Amino acid sequence: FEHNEALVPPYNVLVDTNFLSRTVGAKLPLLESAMDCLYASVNIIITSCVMAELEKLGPRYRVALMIARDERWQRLTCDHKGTYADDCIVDRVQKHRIYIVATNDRDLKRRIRKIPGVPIMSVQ
Amino acid sequence: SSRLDAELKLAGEFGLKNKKEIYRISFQLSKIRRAARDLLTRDEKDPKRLFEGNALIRRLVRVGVLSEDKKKLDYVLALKVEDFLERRLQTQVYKLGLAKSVHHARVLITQRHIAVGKQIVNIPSFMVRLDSEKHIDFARPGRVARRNAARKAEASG
Amino acid sequence: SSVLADALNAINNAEKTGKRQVLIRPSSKVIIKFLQVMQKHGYIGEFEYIDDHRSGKIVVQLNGRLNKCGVISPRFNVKIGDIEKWTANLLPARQFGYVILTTSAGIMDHEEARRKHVSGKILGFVY
RNA sequence: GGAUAGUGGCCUACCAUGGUUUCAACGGGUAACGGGAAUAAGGGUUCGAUUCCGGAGAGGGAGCCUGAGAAACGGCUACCACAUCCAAGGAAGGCAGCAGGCGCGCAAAUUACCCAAUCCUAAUUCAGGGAGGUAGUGACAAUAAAUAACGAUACAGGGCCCAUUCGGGUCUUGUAAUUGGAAUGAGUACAAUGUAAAUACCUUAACGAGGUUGGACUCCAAUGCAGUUAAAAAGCUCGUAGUUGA
RNA sequence: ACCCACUCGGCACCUUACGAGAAAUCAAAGUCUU
Repeated sequence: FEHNEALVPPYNVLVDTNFLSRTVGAKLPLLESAMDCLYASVNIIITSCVMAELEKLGPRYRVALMIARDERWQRLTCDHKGTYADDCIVDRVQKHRIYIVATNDRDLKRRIRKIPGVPIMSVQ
Repeated sequence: SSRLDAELKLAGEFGLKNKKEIYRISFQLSKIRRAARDLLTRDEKDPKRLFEGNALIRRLVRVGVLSEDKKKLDYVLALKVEDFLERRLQTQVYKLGLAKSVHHARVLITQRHIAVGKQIVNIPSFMVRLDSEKHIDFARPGRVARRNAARKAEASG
Repeated sequence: SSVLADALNAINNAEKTGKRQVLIRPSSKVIIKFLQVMQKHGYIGEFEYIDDHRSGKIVVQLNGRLNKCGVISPRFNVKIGDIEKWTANLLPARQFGYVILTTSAGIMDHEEARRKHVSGKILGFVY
């Protein structure tokens, strides 16, 4: 598609809040799942906005938070945690179309496909 | 699309090495099981982790594998694909002078010429290991490789 | 009409309101026993002090997270391909989990009878 | 006792009443023909090879046949039946050991080559071996996955790309120009692992020996559930079966 | 006896600082990643 590649191990993957919930309440090993599909070392991360949003969810749905605050995902310190998870990831990946995005938000995925060179992952 | 820009990537590797197909598919799947079975470390040091260890680790390889480390060979999943590619004559036989430039290479690999220290090796996608012997052999004689030995300084990687 | 979720669904049914726990069923070697494995792993406070008809043994102070709900469950299998699988009931692999199984020997916990390779019935699951 | 060649209720008798059996016996019901190797810390793997094993059919029936040795299929007969040749008169004939056409009709390669082995039978040899083998056919299942490019020069328009709207990017690109090796393919002895013959078809060896789409010549991408509603609560209560049930 | 408060019985209702569901409504259909 005319997109010049320069991705190198370990892949940087932003995991969104929905994916985190999902993998938690269905017992899906998110870390190993990504290393499996990317077939290489992966650094799994979550923006501060995504994990904050989880924090609210965490008030009545305990379990996502702990996994989401795990070193496996390493925090990506965005400048705008206040912005919906969706917009957060979008504004972070818009300058760094480098990072792979794992999201359950088919709306966020659609608007990321626009940007050349953004691997997209999700759970069926 | 990612499908699209992928179908770009592949064509990139399509002479990032030299192929013409989906041997990129070959090497790919390889990388899978390599990782895969491997990544299924998991686990401990089960005397199994042991044999499998220095085992898959004895992937090395020459022209093949990594360099000196691991353990964690998923690095390969990064490489391998993007590394296992070279190694073999398909690659590491242009990067040795003889071959004027990939193309001007596979052709001799085939066309009788180009031989791995005794016996040709038409299988224009062998694999290299302890290479210093990858001469022409030839047995009036293999011309394209016998005089154009500008490889007389092919100190490359 | 079922002393299990009966009272675990009062602790459950409580900490969600938030408080200092309350009364429950009647006692049950089992009630008391889960209302043990709980405490012993944490979660709950101190099983309590009642004694009546069968109303005996305990109330039981709350304390701590314990969020949310003790798990009641209403079938019963176990072991190997099992236990691990019904460990999907769990609120996530990476620790957290606890599945208060029933183990041929001992009313035990997802690991507490993962112990000496045990199995059997599936009594419940905590936090 | 008699058969049985010779064991046996197997029968001649002769009588014993026996005994089988819920551990289900009598018994029933499952078209049932019917089922060997070894490694192996763990793993690695795998086998014998579409049943190692192993009873009952070779029109019907009968009786009979050989014999060391048949319930003799592929011996008879005779009988039946079919079922046939005919100078009238008589005088045939049962290849699930093959192939073949019908059919069946679901479903699959010439009525190849040799007994080259290695096995067969077999009489004092080297009989004969429908064994076996060899083929072909044959994605059959197929695989393989390797098949025009490497390079000489000029000539140069300026480029060509962007999302581009204008900006930007920067810059080879055409020769329907002039070089490359005695590139290589295909034929020729070439004996042949070699169907002692396939043994020239292999493997050689060589001898010789390169020509999808879209876009007007053009043009471009692969050779366990919401549950009121919105689809599913008998009036009302009673309750059995059932469901569960310190 | 009347009333008064106050209790505890349980009366039914009514109500939502709670839980719902797919929403109007619900102290249930609140109700165990939905």
